[PDB]
Amino acid sequence: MRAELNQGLIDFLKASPTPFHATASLARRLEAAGYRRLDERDAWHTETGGRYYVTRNDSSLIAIRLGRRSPLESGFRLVGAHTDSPCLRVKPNPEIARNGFLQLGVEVYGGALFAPWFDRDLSLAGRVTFRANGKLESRLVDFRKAIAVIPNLAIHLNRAANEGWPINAQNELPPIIAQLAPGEAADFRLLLDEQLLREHGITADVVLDYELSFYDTQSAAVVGLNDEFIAGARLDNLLSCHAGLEALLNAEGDENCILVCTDHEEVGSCSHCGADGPFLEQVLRRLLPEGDAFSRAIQRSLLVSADNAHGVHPNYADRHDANHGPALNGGPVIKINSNQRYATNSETAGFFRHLCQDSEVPVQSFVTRSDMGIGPITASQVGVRTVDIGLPTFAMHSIRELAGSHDLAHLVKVLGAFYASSELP
Amino acid sequence: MRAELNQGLIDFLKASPTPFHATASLARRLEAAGYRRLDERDAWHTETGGRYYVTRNDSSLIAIRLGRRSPLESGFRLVGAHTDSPCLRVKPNPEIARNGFLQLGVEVYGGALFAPWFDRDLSLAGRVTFRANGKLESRLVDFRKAIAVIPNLAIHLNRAANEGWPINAQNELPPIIAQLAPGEAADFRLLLDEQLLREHGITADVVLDYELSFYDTQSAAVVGLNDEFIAGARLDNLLSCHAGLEALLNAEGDENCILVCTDHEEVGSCSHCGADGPFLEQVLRRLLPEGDAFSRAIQRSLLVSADNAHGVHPNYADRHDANHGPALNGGPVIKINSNQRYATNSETAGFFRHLCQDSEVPVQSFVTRSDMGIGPITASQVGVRTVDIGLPTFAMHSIRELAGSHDLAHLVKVLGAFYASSELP
Amino acid sequence: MRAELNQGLIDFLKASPTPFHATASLARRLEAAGYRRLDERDAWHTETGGRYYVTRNDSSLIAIRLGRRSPLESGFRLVGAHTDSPCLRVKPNPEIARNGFLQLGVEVYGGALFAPWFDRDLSLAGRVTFRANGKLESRLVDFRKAIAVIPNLAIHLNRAANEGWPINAQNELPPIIAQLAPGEAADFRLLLDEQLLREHGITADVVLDYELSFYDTQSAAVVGLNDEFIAGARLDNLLSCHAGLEALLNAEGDENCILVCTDHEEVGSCSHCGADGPFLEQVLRRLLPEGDAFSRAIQRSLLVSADNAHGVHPNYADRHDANHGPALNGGPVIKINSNQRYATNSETAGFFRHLCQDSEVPVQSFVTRSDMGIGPITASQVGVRTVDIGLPTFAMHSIRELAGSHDLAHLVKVLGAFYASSELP
Ligand SMILES: [Zn+2]
Ligand SMILES: [Zn+2]
Ligand SMILES: [Zn+2]
Ligand SMILES: [Zn+2]
Ligand SMILES: [Zn+2]
Ligand SMILES: [Zn+2]
Repeated sequence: MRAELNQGLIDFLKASPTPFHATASLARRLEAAGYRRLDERDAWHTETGGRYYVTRNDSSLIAIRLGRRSPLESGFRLVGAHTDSPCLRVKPNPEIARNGFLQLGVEVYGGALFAPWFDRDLSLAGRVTFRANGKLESRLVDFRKAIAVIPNLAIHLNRAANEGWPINAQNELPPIIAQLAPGEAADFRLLLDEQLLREHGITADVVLDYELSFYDTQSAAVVGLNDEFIAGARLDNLLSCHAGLEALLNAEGDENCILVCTDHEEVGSCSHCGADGPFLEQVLRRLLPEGDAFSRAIQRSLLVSADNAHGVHPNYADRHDANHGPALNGGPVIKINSNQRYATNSETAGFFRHLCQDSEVPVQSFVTRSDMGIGPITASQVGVRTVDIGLPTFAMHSIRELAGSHDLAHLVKVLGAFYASSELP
Repeated sequence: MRAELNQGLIDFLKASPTPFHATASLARRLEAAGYRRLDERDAWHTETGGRYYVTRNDSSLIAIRLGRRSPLESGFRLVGAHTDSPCLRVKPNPEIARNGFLQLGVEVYGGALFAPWFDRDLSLAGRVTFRANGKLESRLVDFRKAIAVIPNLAIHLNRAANEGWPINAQNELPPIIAQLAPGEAADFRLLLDEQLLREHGITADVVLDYELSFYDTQSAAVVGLNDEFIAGARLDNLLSCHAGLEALLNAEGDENCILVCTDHEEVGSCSHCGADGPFLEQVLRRLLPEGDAFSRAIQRSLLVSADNAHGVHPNYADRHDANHGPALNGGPVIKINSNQRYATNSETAGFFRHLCQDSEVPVQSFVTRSDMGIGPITASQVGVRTVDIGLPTFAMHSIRELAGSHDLAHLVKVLGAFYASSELP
Repeated sequence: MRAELNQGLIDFLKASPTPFHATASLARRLEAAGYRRLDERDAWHTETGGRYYVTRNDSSLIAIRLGRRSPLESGFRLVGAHTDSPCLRVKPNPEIARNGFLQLGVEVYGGALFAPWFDRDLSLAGRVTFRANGKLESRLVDFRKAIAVIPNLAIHLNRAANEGWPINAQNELPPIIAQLAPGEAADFRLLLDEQLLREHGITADVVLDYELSFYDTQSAAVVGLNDEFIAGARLDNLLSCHAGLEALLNAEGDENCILVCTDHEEVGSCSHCGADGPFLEQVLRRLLPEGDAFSRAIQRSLLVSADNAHGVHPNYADRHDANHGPALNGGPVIKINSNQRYATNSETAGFFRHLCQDSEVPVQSFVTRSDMGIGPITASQVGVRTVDIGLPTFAMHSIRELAGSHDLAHLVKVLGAFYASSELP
C-alpha cells in the first residue's frame, strides 16, 4: 500500500527532527530487520549474505547487504541520500534576555528559506555533550513539545511587509522560548541538564556543548482534495532516506546493496562524515581485498543518487524549462546537467529509465532553464558512475515542503528493482 | 615538419567533435602504434616496455609507456590535458516547434562565449544510449553535415545590437534544424534511430538518452598572410591532447610516460572521470606495489599540465600585464599564479624553462594582471609536482579559437624532451 | 531541379566579395549571354531586340533588354537590387604595428553587425588604383587566401562577455594579417603591388589608393536537416542580384526589361553611382526620344524592388507583428510601409500578388510592428511605381545570413513572369 508507505514516512519524519535522530531511526529499523551494527574502530569479519550497518558521528549511516557474488565481480548497487535539512541551530552562548523574554540565538544551517520559519510551533532536538562522573558523553534530546516561536512583526508595524524586505537572520530569527521573572537568571545548559534527567534519567556534572536544531511540531500529513500530496518538513531528503531504506529491506535478489545516507549535504558535504569525506570509500574498501579490487568493483558499480527534484509550480511555471517540468505523482525525475551539477550521463540515465519501464513506474526528465543555475561529489570521491534522480517536490528548503503522495511508492518500487538488478555492466 | 604536425592537428580536430570522439581518435592512433587497451574491470599484468591505454566513460583516456626503470625509483613523467571544450548540448526532451520550425533545446556546457556560436553551420555528434534486442548499449554518432544554425536577429530589428545585450541562453541559443509540415510530428529520438542505422547499421528497439554536442562544420585551417596562425574550434584543449600524443608516440628514452586526457575540465573536473576524480590515481596505483610505493613514486614524478594560455591581444592589450604578454609563435608559456590557480612553483618552472633551453624552444611567462582573476586539481589529488604551461592563443571559449602555427611543433619538441628526461629528482 | 539555381547562387557569391566583383560577375554572365557592353561616354545606337549592359564606377550595373514595343508605349519592366553589403574596409593609411603584429585599420561600411565578424577566416578584395608606365589605372584584386582574422578576447579576460558590451569599432575591429620581425617595416601598398603582379602580371610604379573589403572565406552552403536553408555572406543583396539576372536571361516574351543593381544602397544611396543618383534616369532617357517620352514611358512602367525581408525568427518572434511573420521557403514577401519606408501601394502590391498567383508561387505580407521603424529612392528619382518585395531571411547584416533554399526558385519564377508580362496597372 501507498498508504502504509506514506504513514511509515510520516512516522519516520516525526522520529527524525535532526540528522542524529534520522540516523538513529534508520538504525532501529535496520536492527529490527536483523542488520548488525559494526564499529569503524574494529576489525570486521563480514560474509556473503551478511546484513550490516555502520555510522559515523551518529549522523551518517551506511547500510550494507552483501550478496552472493562478490563486489569485485558484481559491483555494488548503491543508493545515496542525506540525513540533514536546512534549519536553525542553537548557538553556543545562546541566552538572549530582552523585553522580559528569554530567546535563543541561532545560526542558519544550510540554505533555509527564512519566512516560513516564522509563526510556527517549534520544538528543539539534537545532540548534547556532557560530563557525568568525570566521563565525557553524548546523548540525544528532544523536548518534543512546542517550546519556541519566531513570531512575525504585525503588518500594522511593517505596512510594506508584502513588498518584501531582507530578513536579517542575526536579528529576526532568534526564537522566544520563555518569559523571565524580575532578576531571574537564564541558563540554557541547566535546561539541557533537566532534559537529560527527564529523558534519560541522567544527572550531568556539566553540560559542555550541543548541536540542537529547532523543528516544526506539526507532523507531516496527506493533503489535498483527493489526497494527492504530502506536506512536511525534511522531505528533502528524509523522503529519499526512507524510500531507500524500504527498498533495501524488501529488495529481492542477492546483489551487493548499499544505502549511504550522509550528513552535511546541505552544506557542501565537506566533513569527516559527509559525502565529500572518505566515509563511504573507507567502508567499501573494508569489504574488498587490497590492490586493484576496489577500483575494479567500483567500475562495476552504479550509484543512484536520490535527492528531491523540483516539480513545475503552477504559480511560478516560468522557473522551469517548458519541456522539463516534472509533475508531482508523475514518478521519479532523472536530473541532468552537463555541467556536472548532476553526474548523470546517457548510460546512467538510460539504465535508470529502462529500469522504470521494466517496473512500470513513470519516469520524468529535468534540466534547468539554461539561463539559471551528493551525486557529483561521491562519483568524484570513489569514481563511481552515478544517476541523479529525485521525486518532484515544491517549496524545497521551506519548513514545510510538498511532495506527491503516489511518488514514494513509485520510488520504493524502482529502487527495489535496482537493488535486485544483477546486470549493470 | 610543422606542416605535417599542423595537418595532423586539423585532422584530429575534425575527427573529434566531442570528448567521446576525441577519446576514440586518441585510441585509434595509440592502437596503430601498438598500445594495448586495458579495461579497468580486469586485473592487469603489465610489464617493462609495455605500451597501454585505458579509458573511462569513453571520454577520458590515460596512455601509459612503462619504462625500463620502475616508477618507484624513477617516477612518472606525466603530461595532462583535457578532452572537453565549451559548447552546446542537446536537452533530454528537446523538441521545440514554433513558427513552422523544429528546434532543439540546448544547455550551455562550460564557459562558452555565446555570440560566436551564432551564424555558423553546425552539425551534431556524441554518445547515444539505446536498447537493441533487450540489450542496453551505446554508440557514437556524428551527423557530419550541417544540419543546424543559430541565426542572429537582423540588426534592423535590434538597432542597438552593437551596444551589447545579455544573450539569454534559454531563449536565443536553441538551434533550428528543420521546418515541419502542417501537423507533422517531431521525434528527435527517431532521428537518432535513423542515424544509428545509417552510421552503424543498427536498428534500436528504443533510444533512451544521449550526450550530444553541436559543433562547427568549418574545419580548422591555417590563416594569415604568412600562414602564421591556426584557427579552429576546440584548440582548448585538443591542441594539447594532440601535442601530448605526438610527443608520447615519438619520445626517445625509456622513462615511464603517462598521457592523461580527462573530460569535464571546463566544468571543474568533478566527475567519475574528471581530474578531480580518482581515475588517474587508481590507474597509477595499479602500476605499483602496495604500501609506500605510490607515495614515493609520485614524489619522484612531475606533471606537465598543458592547457592553452592567453596571448596578448593587440586590440585588448591592457587585459595583460605589460611584462607578461605572450606572443603567438613565441613558444610555450609557463603559467604562474601564487594563489594556486596554477600549481607551478620555482622548481617546476625552473625545470621546464631549462628543458626549453636545452631543446632550443623559446619559452614565455604569464601571470595575470594583479587586479584580475587540471594542474592544481591533479597535484591535490595525487600530490604530484606540477608545472602549468600552455601555447598562447586568442579567443578562448569561442567556437573558433586562434593559435600560432609554429607553436605545436615547439610544444611537441619540448614534451618529447620531457618524456625522455631521466632526471627530475 | 534548381539545386542548379542554388549552386549558381553559391558560385556567384564566391566570385563576388565586393560590389566591384559582383558587377564583374554579373557582366561576365551577361556577355556570355550575348549582351553588349555600352559605355556612358559614347553615343548609343540601340535597337529593338537589342541586349545591352552598362556600368558606372565598375560597381553599379544596368542590364537592358529592349523588346519589340517601344518603352514609350509599353513601358519598362524593371527589377532593382543592390551590389553592396555591410562589411569592413581598409583605411587609406592602414598599417597598425603592435605587440609584434601587423593589423589593418578598418572603417565599418553600412550597418554591420560587429560580433559575427570576429573569429572568421577573412580574406581581402576590391579595387586598387595605381600608376604604371606613367599612367593611372585600376584593377581588382582578390587575395582569396584567408589572410586575416579579428579574434575575440578570451572569456577568461572578459568574464561578463555574454552580458554584452558596446563593441568599439575603432579599437576592436582591426584585423590581424601578420607578425612582423623586429625592425621589420610594414608596407601595405607594397603588398598590393605584389598582389597586382601575381594576379595580373602588372608591376606598378606606385600604388595610390584602394577600396578593399574584408570578406569571409567560408563559402555559402546549403544547411539543415532537409536542406531547408542557405547560409552565406552577402545574401543581402546578392541573392536578389542573382535572382534578377537569372530571370532576365531566361525570361520569355517581348517586353523592355531592365535589371538595375546599384552600389551604395547600404549607406543611403547618394553617390554618382546610385540609386538616388541619376545613373538609372540618365540611362533610361537614352533609350527614348526627347520631350514628354520619358515621363510617359515611366508612367507605363513598374519597378519590382527586390531586397531581402525579415522572416519571423523563432527565438525572437516578438520582433514581428503576429499577423505578418514571413516563413522562409514561404515565397517572396510583399513589403508594405505607409510611411514610405517601402513604396509598395495597393496597385503595385495587388499586381505582384496576382503575378504570384498566376505563377503558382506562394507570396507573403510584411509590415513592421507599429512601435518599430531601393524602392522609395528610385520611385522618387524617375517617378516610377514600385512594389518592394524580398525573400525572407534571418540575421541580416551578419557576415553569414540565412535564407530558404526554395525561395530563390520561387523568386526567379515570378521575376520571369514579371519580365514577360505584357500589361501592368
Ligand atoms: Zn537534498
Ligand atoms: Zn536541500
Ligand atoms: Zn583548457
Ligand atoms: Zn577552457
Ligand atoms: Zn538590402
Ligand atoms: Zn542591407
